[PDB]
Amino acid sequence: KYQGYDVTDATHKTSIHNDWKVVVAKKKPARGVTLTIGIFFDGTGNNRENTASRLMKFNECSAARQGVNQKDAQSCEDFLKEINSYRGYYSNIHWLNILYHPDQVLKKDQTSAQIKTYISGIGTIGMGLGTSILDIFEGVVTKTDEAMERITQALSEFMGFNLSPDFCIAKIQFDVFGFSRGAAAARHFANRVMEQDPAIARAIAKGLRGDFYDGKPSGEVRFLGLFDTVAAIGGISNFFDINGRSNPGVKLELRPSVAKKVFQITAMNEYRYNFSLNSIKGMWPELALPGAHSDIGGGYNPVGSPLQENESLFLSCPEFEIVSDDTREMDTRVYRKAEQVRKMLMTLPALKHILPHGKLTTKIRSIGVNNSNQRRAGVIQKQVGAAVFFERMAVPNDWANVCLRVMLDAAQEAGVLFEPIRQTNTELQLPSELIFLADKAIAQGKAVRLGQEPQAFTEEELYIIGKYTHCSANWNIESDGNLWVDPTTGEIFIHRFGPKGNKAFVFPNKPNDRWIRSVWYM
Amino acid sequence: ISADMQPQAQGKMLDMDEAIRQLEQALSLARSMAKAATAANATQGDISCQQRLNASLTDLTAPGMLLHAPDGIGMVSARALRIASGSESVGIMSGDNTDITAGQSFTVVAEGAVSLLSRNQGMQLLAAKGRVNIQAQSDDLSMSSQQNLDIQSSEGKVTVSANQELILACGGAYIKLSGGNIELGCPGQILLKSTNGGGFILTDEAGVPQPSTPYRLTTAEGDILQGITDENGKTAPVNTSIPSVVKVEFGKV
Amino acid sequence: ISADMQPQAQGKMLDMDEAIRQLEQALSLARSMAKAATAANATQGDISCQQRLNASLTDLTAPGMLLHAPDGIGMVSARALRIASGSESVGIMSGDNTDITAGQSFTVVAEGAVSLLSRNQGMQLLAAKGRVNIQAQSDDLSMSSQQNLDIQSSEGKVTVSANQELILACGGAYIKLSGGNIELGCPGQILLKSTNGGGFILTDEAGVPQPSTPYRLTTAEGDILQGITDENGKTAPVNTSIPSVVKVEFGKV
Amino acid sequence: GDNTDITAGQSFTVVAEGAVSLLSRNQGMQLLAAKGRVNIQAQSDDLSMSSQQNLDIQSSEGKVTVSANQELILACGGAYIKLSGGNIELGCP
Repeated sequence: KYQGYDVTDATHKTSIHNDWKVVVAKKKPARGVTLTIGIFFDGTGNNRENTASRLMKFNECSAARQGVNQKDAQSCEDFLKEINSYRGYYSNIHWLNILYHPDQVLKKDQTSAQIKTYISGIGTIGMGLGTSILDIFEGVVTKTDEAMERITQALSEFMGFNLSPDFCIAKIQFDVFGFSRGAAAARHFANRVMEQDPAIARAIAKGLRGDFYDGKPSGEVRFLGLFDTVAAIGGISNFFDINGRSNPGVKLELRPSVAKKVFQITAMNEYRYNFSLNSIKGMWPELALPGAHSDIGGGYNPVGSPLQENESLFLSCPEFEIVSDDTREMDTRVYRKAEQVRKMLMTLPALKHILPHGKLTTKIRSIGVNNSNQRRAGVIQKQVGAAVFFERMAVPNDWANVCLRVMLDAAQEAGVLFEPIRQTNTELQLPSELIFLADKAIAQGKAVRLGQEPQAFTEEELYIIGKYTHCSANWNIESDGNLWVDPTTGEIFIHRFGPKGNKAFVFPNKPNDRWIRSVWYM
Repeated sequence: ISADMQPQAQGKMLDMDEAIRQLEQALSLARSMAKAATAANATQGDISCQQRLNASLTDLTAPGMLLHAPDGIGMVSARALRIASGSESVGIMSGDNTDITAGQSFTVVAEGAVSLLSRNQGMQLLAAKGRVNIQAQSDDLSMSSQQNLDIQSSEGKVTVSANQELILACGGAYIKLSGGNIELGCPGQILLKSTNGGGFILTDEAGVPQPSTPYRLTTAEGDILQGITDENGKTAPVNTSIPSVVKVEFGKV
Repeated sequence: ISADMQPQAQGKMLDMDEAIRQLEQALSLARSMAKAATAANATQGDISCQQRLNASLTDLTAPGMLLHAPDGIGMVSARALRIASGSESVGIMSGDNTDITAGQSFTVVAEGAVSLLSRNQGMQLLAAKGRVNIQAQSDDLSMSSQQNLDIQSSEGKVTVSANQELILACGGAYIKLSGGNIELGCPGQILLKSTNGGGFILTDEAGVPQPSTPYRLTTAEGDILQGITDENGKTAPVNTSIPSVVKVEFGKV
Repeated sequence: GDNTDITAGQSFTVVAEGAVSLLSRNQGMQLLAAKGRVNIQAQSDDLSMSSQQNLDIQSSEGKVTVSANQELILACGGAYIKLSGGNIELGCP
């Protein structure tokens, strides 16, 4: 259906007569190559989260938005430092981008191709810190724009690999994969391809350098691989400096014609406040799978690394109180509250399988109170703080490979062509504990991709998984000197001229109320 | 009057170390800016009296008032406030901004000069509503720039009137309106505008002149000429200096 | 320090309900104006530190100083006065005007920007005597207006001089003084103007054409043209498009 | 009695709900930006810049662009240049 030209008259000189020489060409029929660009929108990868992203988490999770004043927040920091930034590991988008079969040079009759591009995660200053937090807020749409420029340069590289083509690109398809805000960016991009955005067509054309391709000018999406859509981690609604900026024009709704096949895994055991799920349940195939956020997406360090995941977590917000130095610390309101919430957590079905793999206690702290007035009354005072603590050393990150393989099976069902995981990929081979479970999870994935309801994991397998599942939600406090939070309204004020020496405290991994993750549907 | 803690009354009755630090830091900022105001040909502040105030307030060697609070001072009232120095200067110093927020109007009447010097981030003199009026009511007005200067009325007229002479000059060329004459002099030319090569032949060897064919010419220097052949297979006219350009094509059938 | 009555010591030592209203109201005003400054692209004031001050001074939760007087505060001295914030901002908030009256100069030196935003009644930057000098000493200057912009010297010269180009543009027409050339381009015409029908005759039937007679014509559209006939009784010329004029007269003898 | 000096380590800001008025009586007015852009706008109304004696607008190293929307008039002593419509008119006695 396409034809090129056997051209041999490919030069002519420049003159004052303005001549037009000739191009003699017998017409050659050209291959119609269906080209697929694999789009891989990562979450935060093997990187640290930048300040602007970590500050967004102050929104609704400030110590001040809770009843934690600047003294109690410092006591929480002290109490955690008495018991015991973070760089993550490679996500499944990294391993899917690695296993995505790239084709540099087409075969003489290869009718289908695949090239890939990798877009980084959204979070990877003073005067500019407000606008950088705004950049993180609009990161989804800006990441889709970066996907445009990335598609351009990926196409330019691919066709620079195939100089003097004999083939015509009979279609531009898209295989868009995402994780956690690249899942939001992936959904937004899939919409932008559904709306047939002109910037996608401009990107394809700039990569092809004016060449022809026969299809929808902005392409089409074949498979959308989502891992745990979290459109926003934090917000700007409480930042005085930037809350005026409206919500970004993010489009996450996936209408039946947005992609040929859509499949999303989700974290069953993700309960953080800031990580609220955008579900495609009911509408598209979505597989709730046991594990935390990055136990689905992958970004947890291996069980031997220096960045080994050792969990020293406050499972309750530390509460403090000043009492008499004679008072036994276990006879205080804070200790009773902590033991109450500990017994609630042992009863809690959310952590039913995670807790048996670590130590769940109530830590008690008691420091001396200098009260000179009460000293004269003979009253010496102590400040007793108590919270529920969870120790778990050496948490293995081998459940992300199960989710990686479920994604691979979903995508290969959609026709996406992946290089198999061979034993040279030692980061992706499963412990013998997990082989049967990975197979059952792949079967659950297919059962959902067949519209059925999957054979759920039984209590013994789920206990086995609890060893590989991370407890992502906690009340470990963090601080920053780039913000001041109003102690009454909880409004965040960015320090524009450098830190004023204070510390604003946040619970970034704070669990959602009652440990039920917020899910937004569509 | 100090909100500084001196526990157990251990120390002098007038220990004002943090108040003296604030006075010294305020004066050394005012002095850095006096050097900057001079370097910029702005009017200088009265450092003499602020330096004399540091002497008077430090240890209260003169009957002054020193009000110090480590965490901020608020001087509030529903009625009018007055900060007045009868014979010397009022100094307002800031580590951060100095913000004035008038619910009606910000008025300044200086018997000498009014000087506003910004050192790093420019100057914004905006009226969101109302007319902006800038007058040298009895003298010269000079408005200059180092880089580009833009005078613009986005929806109205620009009128530039002079009484004796109106000269526009740039690079020797000038337009002078004076006497009752217009004069357009220039070292070069005065230009009045009522205004403001070759391809390839892509043809089938049998004779079909290949309508609607993609192409793009690559000159023998590094230029691209995208386009689609037209009207029996023409390309775009190329007039690069004198290279030997190259030809490529594809298309649908 | 409070000039507020707490009759018979009935109340807390630190009852500052009216001081708090003054602090809340000032920060409320500062914050609404900070939104106005952002909408107007002015430099924003430091709301952050004035927001901590409200926190600190309200019930004196931090060691600050709150001076309140329901009927006004005067801080006067014959010598210098200093209001200085070492690390944060000075905020002068006002329900009515903020008036600065300097017997000598009024000078501002800001290490960052100087932004004067007026919201409703415009901006007057006047020098009754002395030269007005507006400089972007290292950058662009932009003087913009939405409505008419007027630059005038009432008794002297106006000189607009650029270094690399002087462009005057309006509606496609432009005058560019550049290189050493002058370029007058327009879509329309360049016009160099170096140079700056019908009525009645009221005559007596005997023949004397009735001089000095008042008349007034009414064209058949709604326009009126008074006048007096003259020395054989001429009328003023009429040039309405296609009318049927009407005539009336009176006069003296 | 002497100067009123404001010295800001950061910006100096004024937002007046009504007018901002600076009146020098004897020694002129310096509105200087040692660095940064000077932006003078009547964002919704007229801008009048007047002088009694000589008025000097200058860009020492860049361009000067005067730009109008409906009419640009330069006038002095009966002579005028009017950029209006799409026409340039130079009239002088």
